[PDB]
Amino acid sequence: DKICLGHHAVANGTKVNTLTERGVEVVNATETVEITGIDKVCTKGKKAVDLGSCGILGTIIGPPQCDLHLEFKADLIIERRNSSDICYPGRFTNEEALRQIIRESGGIDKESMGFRYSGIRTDGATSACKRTVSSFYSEMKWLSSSMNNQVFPQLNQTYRNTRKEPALIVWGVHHSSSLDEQNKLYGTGNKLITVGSSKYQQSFSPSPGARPKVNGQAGRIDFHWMLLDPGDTVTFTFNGAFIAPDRATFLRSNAPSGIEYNGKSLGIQSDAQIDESCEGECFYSGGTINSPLPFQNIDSRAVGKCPRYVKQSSLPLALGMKNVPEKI
Amino acid sequence: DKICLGHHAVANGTKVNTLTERGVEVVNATETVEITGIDKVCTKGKKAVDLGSCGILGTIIGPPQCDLHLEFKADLIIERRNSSDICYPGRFTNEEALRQIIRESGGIDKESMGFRYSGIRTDGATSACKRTVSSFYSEMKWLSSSMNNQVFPQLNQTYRNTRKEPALIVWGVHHSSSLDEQNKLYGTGNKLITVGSSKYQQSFSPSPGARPKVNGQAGRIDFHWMLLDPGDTVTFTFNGAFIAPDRATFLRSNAPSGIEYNGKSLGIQSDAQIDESCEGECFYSGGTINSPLPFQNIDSRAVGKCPRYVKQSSLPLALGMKNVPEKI
Amino acid sequence: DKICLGHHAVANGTKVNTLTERGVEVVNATETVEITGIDKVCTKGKKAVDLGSCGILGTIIGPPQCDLHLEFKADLIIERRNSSDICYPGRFTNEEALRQIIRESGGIDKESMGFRYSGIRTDGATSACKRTVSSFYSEMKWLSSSMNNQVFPQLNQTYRNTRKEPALIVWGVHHSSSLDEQNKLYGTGNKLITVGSSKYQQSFSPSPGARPKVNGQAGRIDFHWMLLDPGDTVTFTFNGAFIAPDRATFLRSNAPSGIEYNGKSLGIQSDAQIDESCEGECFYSGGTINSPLPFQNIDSRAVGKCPRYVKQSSLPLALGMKNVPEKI
Amino acid sequence: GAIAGFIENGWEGLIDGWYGFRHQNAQGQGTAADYKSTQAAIDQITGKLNRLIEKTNKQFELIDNEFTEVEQQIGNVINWTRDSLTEIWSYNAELLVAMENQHTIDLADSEMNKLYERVRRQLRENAEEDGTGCFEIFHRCDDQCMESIRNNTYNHTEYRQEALQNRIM
Amino acid sequence: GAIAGFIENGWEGLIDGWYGFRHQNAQGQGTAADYKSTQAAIDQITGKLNRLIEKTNKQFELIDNEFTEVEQQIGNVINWTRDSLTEIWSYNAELLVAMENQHTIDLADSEMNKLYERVRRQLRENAEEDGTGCFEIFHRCDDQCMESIRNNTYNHTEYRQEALQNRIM
Amino acid sequence: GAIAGFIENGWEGLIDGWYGFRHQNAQGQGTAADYKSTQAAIDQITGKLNRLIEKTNKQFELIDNEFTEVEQQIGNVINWTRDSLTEIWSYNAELLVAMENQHTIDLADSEMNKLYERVRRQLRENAEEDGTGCFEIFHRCDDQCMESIRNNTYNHTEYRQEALQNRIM
Ligand SMILES: *[C@@H]1O[C@H](CO)[C@@H](O[C@@H]2O[C@H](CO)[C@@H](O)[C@H](O)[C@H]2NC(C)=O)[C@H](O)[C@H]1NC(C)=O
Ligand SMILES: *[C@@H]1O[C@H](CO)[C@@H](O[C@@H]2O[C@H](CO)[C@@H](O)[C@H](O)[C@H]2NC(C)=O)[C@H](O)[C@H]1NC(C)=O
Ligand SMILES: *[C@@H]1O[C@H](CO)[C@@H](O[C@@H]2O[C@H](CO)[C@@H](O)[C@H](O)[C@H]2NC(C)=O)[C@H](O)[C@H]1NC(C)=O
Ligand SMILES: *[C@@H]1O[C@H](CO)[C@@H](O)[C@H](O)[C@H]1NC(C)=O
Ligand SMILES: *[C@@H]1O[C@H](CO)[C@@H](O)[C@H](O)[C@H]1NC(C)=O
Ligand SMILES: *[C@@H]1O[C@H](CO)[C@@H](O)[C@H](O)[C@H]1NC(C)=O
Repeated sequence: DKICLGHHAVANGTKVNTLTERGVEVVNATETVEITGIDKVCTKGKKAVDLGSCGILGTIIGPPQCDLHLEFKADLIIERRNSSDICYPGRFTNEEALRQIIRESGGIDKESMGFRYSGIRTDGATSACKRTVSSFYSEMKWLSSSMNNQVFPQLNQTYRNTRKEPALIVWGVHHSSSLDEQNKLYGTGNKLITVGSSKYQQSFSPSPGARPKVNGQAGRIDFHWMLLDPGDTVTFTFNGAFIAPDRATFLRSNAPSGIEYNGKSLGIQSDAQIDESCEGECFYSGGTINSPLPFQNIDSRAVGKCPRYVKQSSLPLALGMKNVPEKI
Repeated sequence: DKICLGHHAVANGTKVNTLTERGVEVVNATETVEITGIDKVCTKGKKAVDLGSCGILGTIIGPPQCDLHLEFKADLIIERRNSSDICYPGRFTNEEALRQIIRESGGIDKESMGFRYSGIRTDGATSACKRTVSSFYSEMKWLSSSMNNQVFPQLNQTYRNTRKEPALIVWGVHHSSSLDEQNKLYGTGNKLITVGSSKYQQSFSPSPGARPKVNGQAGRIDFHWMLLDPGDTVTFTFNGAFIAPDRATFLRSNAPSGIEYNGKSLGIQSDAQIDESCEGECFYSGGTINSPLPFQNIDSRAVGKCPRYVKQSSLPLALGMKNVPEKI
Repeated sequence: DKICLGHHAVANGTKVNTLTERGVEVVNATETVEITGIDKVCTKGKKAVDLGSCGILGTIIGPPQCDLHLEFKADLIIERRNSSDICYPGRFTNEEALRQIIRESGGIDKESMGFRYSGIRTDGATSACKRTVSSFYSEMKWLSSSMNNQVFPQLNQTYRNTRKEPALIVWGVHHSSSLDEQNKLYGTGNKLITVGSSKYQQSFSPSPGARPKVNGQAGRIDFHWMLLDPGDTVTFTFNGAFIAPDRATFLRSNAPSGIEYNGKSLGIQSDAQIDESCEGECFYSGGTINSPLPFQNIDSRAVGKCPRYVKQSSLPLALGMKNVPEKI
Repeated sequence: GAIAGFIENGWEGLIDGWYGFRHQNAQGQGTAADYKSTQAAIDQITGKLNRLIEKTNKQFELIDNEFTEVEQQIGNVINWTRDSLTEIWSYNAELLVAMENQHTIDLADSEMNKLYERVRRQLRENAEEDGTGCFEIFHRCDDQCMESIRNNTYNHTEYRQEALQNRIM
Repeated sequence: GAIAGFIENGWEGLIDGWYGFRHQNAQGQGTAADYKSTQAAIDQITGKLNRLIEKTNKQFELIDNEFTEVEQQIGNVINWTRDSLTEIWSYNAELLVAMENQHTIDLADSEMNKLYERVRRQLRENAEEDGTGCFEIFHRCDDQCMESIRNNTYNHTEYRQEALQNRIM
Repeated sequence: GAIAGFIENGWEGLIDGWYGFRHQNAQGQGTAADYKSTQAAIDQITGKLNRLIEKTNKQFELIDNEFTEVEQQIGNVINWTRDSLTEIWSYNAELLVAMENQHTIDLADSEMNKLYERVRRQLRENAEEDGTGCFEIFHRCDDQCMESIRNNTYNHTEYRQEALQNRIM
């Protein structure tokens, strides 16, 4: 005349490790490592821009590529692999540092620096920036002697940062294809460029020579940038070889909530298409990672709100009591 | 006719998290994260020096600022924010690396390198180092032609590290305000400076030009330093533009316990006042952190014997049994 | 009339710490930290090479030192302390980065780049590379005017990477002892060297001067290297001062299993002798670390399959029940 | 065809609960899952896998660039630091899971005994332990008595004297 | 106004100890805290918060400069490495505390049962468990008998036969 | 010269096993180690020190050079990162050991009670607990009876009535 106390069991339960022992059979278990990712960028409910052919730094100075994205507003920014930051061969000083600024910008607003010129060619064009007809960077002016081989004027410019947000200022130094071309373009004799800000000063000189032909140009243009505090003057002084900013770049996450303001973007690097139907907060080169699980084995370098990255392909988590199969 | 076994409980116990469950009520608890700091530097029982206006590197070469601290002895060294390492505009090569040496030095002892000169002005003075009347770095000599525009002598100096502790040696290269000023000061023609040690050799030449006016000087002086093993000669050879060490700097934590010896300092950066009444082993920009607790949420970058830094403002630690309120 | 249940105990058991309590006495315990190492390199069952006097980078370009090891095949590679990578004073560009390539190479195979010359001295020899009689780098040719002070020919070379493995290519720039010596060697006038690859291009010019006398030479040779993808041409163009590769270096772990192939080496730095009797997978400057234990206190910087490094000299691990000494 | 409890066995048969009662008496054999202790085990188990999130998730950005490589000297260190941190996080996740796992396995064993101890104490002197997790009852317990044992209303006085004669001679 | 023990309840009344005895007999009602088991729980609890120090404290120096910034390329890495290490130390502290916390809560439950088991075994056959953590005593136990149960001197033979008649009929 | 069990004491005498039986009866005194529970404790203990390997071992290479120093700016960071990681791994090893140690000490206590509980349940109503970990047997148990208790064959019915008269009057 009896009563028995029992617990459930199943015939074929999964094996889970514990600190004490390995591969203990149990009633139920769940995976904790996410190993497959959504190969799309999941942008639903987010404001996203695909630069595509556009290099990111190019958004600042305007090659023909970046024509769409000069004043873009974005929560999520996607760089792409074959993208070229430049139309006329050159490279940014502190380039990797400059992009990281832009990725988290929110996007960028542009306003004119107000520069005007008296006796110079400002309309400099190149085979490199074609755009219906040969052209230049959208956001800059190329300055030339206005008569070939005519010695270029010692000029000075001051621009002062009126706005509350620190401005982004970019300028160029041109290294001419030949010692001749510098002469033809900027006249002859010593060439000096100096840039002055309350925190910044430096002097640049062309070092003219042939360099391997990229985009059909032996010549190079090098871009140097600065951040200008409000109420600060950047002074531009140059006898030539100088590529001049026409517009200042302002971050959108420094705006005063005056409706330009679109705060705090995440810039990712992705090979995947876009998808406004699915949802994501974690991204990697493959696509989005969205998962109930708390770890991923997919990519070390994933960015956004992400599952922790772990070496292991599986750690299985117990969801039920230890399984003790029934006896005869 | 009965006996009961019980445990205590209280009406309103604190909630603590456990691995299993969250916010379990319990009888007693203590905070484990320290979140308020003493905004003073707590130097009781320690030997401390506040450089104040003195930049730290300046202790080595003696601007008027650093006049008090030329031979300082310290367990704890406090740098300050507006402090200037230099009176006449220049910068140290490997500057950040040089300071870290000094912070942990214990302080520094000075002895003369014994240099003497024959036909030169050694008394070079500047508007920049005022000090009753225009002056120079306390620990160096400024060498000039002794007659304006007179071509400067090819000279050689050897100094050898007699002492057991490795000596600290600092020297200067002067970049003159104008191409003229170099001429007026050091004569005309090629200028070369070479510094030779058994582990060290390098050659320096002035690159004279105008630079933005700081302290009223367009000219710059650049300091280069070396560590000299015992029994090693540093050889100084120069035709001009050379700022010469008068004194060698010896760390106090390399002393032989011959009562100069004051071993192993911690150099901090602080905005806080000093207080010889309170006690501290952990410091940060705000002040000292002294606490019974084992974690701090106050500052990542705190230095000294410190509580571990954690993201969290609170983790409360149980000090008593689980609270089980009494029933009707 | 009774039965008792018991457990064993011993008189003098070891003390072990637990999370709860410290120095609990227990029946048995084992050490978990390894603190003594085998001061030999334990190479049993492994294919090992001791470069000895040979610097590692020297294997690529062949000083007399590295004569044995030009085409070495190794699983484990041991660098040594006084080893010199060079016979004629110079240094590799990206040197530390270059070695790390070699350490993990597996060894290296050499094949001739096929270069031939028309009107030049290629047999340049130096006091620095003695080898029965004065000599040069085994793997390079030193190119000279063939008549003293005769202006050197503008020449071009292209070599293309036929093999599947990326080739290693090294070249030299010679900075002559004096402005005279450059003239005597390479003739007079402007000297330019340019190196071109599909991913690589750069231009080098000698900057001739005296430098401190090492190996009896004021002059220096600087080595620059590149990795060449299959099917890629490196183009060599120079009017002089150029040290030319004779042989290309191919890694063995990029071989096609065509029996050159000896895959994946670990390069260590060791002061210890070699021993083919003992076995090891972890190495450090002292010797091998081989141990049943899972932690070592011996050296932070140990490399290979290693026990984790920990601050602590001991953590003792319980191997038996808590010891409860017997009572009266 | 006798019946045993948890000590030696699990019940593949119990399929509407985690813990349960198996009984036999004059009427026959019955099995009922117990709700409260099932829910108690289940509540502690759910929120696992949400607990592991919220302990191990972070917000981070690109330090190195895949598309154009940053300088190799620094590039090497960032790879080294990233791999070393992954070793640490891997160690941690495998440990945190093995903890949460030790904990589920153990607290389940815990809920079983919580329940059996309740019942032992509930039957006082009217029952005895066979030691398979079962109770031998020395009175006549019948399907409305069984539900009492279960529904926690078994009054041991009503049957004590019956049980004591039945137990001693 | 009956009295129960720890199983279901805590005593807000017990205020000079952690664990205690509550009794009633012919004389009335008494409560005494128990010293030894209180001290045992307390000793294990104190030294907490000193244990967490001495496991988590380090000596360190300035790697970056607040007053003049070091180079940004490296500067970024030092910030990245420092934040990543803080993630690791944060994870660790929240876990170490949740351990020490699981441990205090548990060992307390442990000291209670250590004590109750002692007493059960001490009373042998003279008492029975109501199951609220209380013992029903089948002999006449009086305030000098109670102190015996407590002070660990209760001799069960002196009362056994009395208790057995009182227990069986 | 009476004999007690594990509750208060360890047996320095038991030297061919971890857990054991100590008995006395009409024939005299005997001690036998118990094999199965010994092996059970031992199996869980062995594989310790192999478990710590395979959780904490890595493959790595030289990032800095001892023989020729890499640049000091970066050199400082690599030393800082390496020391900081060592702090983390040190913390971890001292914790992992203190866990495995808490676990060996505890599971041993666990195997003892597993065994004693078995025996208590095995003797049913024929024995009573002195509370030193010993059982007082109210029948005549003799060296072939003792081996039954041990070898898990003790049939409590064969001696029940004897034990009950012996226990009540
Ligand atoms: C048993 O564990 C599984 C997971 O192995 C749980 O099932 C998941 O349940 C959620 C909620 O419906 C679903 O979103 C997932 O798709 C399920 N995963 C799988 C693979 O089944 C289930 O809830 C657990 N149940 C019990 C009783 O243990
Ligand atoms: C209860 O916990 C508290 C902390 O919450 C303990 O009190 C601290 O006691 C020390 C020693 O006197 C004092 O230095 C602190 O100022 C106290 N802190 C606070 C906020 O009270 C107390 O010791 C514990 N007592 C018990 C019985 O749990
Ligand atoms: C007790 O612990 C020790 C280690 O303290 C164990 O002994 C080691 O045993 C292995 C296997 O024979 C040997 O390789 C080691 O040399 C031994 N070390 C030492 C210092 O003894 C032993 O196995 C354990 N035995 C018990 C019963 O606990
Ligand atoms: C138990 O049963 C007895 C039988 O008389 C009864 O008097 C009593 O009220 C019952 N209930 C309880 C909880 O004692
Ligand atoms: C228990 O009580 C009995 C009563 O006769 C006595 O003989 C004995 O000495 C007491 N003490 C113990 C510990 O048995
Ligand atoms: C126990 O002993 C009784 C004595 O009659 C016997 O009938 C029975 O078969 C024994 N075995 C078991 C397991 O009950």
